[PDB]
Amino acid sequence: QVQLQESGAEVMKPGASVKISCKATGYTFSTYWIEWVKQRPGHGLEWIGEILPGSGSTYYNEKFKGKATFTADTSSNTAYMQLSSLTSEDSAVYYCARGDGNYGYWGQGTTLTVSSASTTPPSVFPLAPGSAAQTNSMVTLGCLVKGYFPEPVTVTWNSGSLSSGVHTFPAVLQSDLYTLSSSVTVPSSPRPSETVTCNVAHPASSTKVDKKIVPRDC
Amino acid sequence: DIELTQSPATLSVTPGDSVSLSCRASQSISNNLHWYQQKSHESPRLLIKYVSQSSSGIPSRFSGSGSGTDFTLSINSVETEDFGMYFCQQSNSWPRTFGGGTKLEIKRADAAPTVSIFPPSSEQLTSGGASVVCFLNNFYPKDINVKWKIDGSERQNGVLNSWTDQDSKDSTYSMSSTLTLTKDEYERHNSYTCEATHKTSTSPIVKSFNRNEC
Repeated sequence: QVQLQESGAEVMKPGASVKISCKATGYTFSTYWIEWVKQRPGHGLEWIGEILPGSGSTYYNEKFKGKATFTADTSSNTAYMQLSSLTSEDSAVYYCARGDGNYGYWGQGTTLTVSSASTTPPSVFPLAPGSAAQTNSMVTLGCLVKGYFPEPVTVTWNSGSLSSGVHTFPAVLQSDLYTLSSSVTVPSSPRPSETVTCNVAHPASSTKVDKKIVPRDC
Repeated sequence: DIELTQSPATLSVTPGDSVSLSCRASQSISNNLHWYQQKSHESPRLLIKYVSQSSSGIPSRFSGSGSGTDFTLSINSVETEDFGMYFCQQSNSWPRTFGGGTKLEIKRADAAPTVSIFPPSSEQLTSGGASVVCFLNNFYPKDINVKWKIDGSERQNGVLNSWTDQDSKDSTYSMSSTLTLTKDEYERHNSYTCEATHKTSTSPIVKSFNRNEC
């Protein structure tokens, strides 16, 4: 089948350069134009340009004139976009797709985060209900996963057992570090007689936390 | 450039209803216009190519018509999985261009948020920081005013709000609201309140705690 695989997420420094690959399969690579599309966190979709792997011709969006650079390796069936002079506003998901007038084959995309932060592991804080307004039938417990870099962290409860009642919120930036929270709801039968645990994993840092929600007795 | 304008920007839709989305061009593009569906944090999926042609594997409920400057995507009977972003694109000239997008959401029956407030953990407080968390879970509509109060006086500085996507199962939303303070800023007050105004009530949903109470 027609496969379009892109390269993994990248975290780069401002003013650096990144090279993003789009590997192709299941077709004659040289035949079709590879398109490049940029998608900024909720901002539509922008056509950056395209490249014909056979000839080498390359059309760029006016707006993208000396920031994007398409090349192609016909031997290995890979197109490349180079982004130069990174600025924060270059942070977005980028897609390759096979040209056909319409795009029916899309690579899975590559996320680019432009930033001066560095691998920082999270601080994981247990949120246990206050002595007030705790009382109810269900109970909502929470986990604060604060100041990590870069995305993503993984949050599961009771090592994947608690799958119902869980809400994991989108991380927000707070001084160039990320913060996220997750809430699980459970019947007041379980906690605190049933140990609820918040598991957080941060690959980038090689951090694994098992953070239990103890009662606020202290 | 050929500016592609789509309307409406968002659409609240009860399942079983029929919608029509519009895509207009700033100059005629003949039959060069295709429709994509994008689901959150997934690549776009082509649904219709060259105004009206159909691709294998796309549900028959989707169809397009139009020509020149006016295009339409019609979903005869919106299903629940039809939630997402709807893009049009012109392949008439360079550069290639997309529409703004029309976001489609599933209309449900009102649901009142479930509000919970959490005081700073001691462990965090040792770091000398205090984050006050409020979860407002499973509500519809998406409209909601959250307001923080300290010793009854409102506070606007220091609040970060995060939202989950319209949920797949029940079509409800969830938000979390964090109030971040210095440890010393926290200890200068007693009562912290999280108050939600949702259309499912005349009077605010209030949750608070007393810093001191253990």
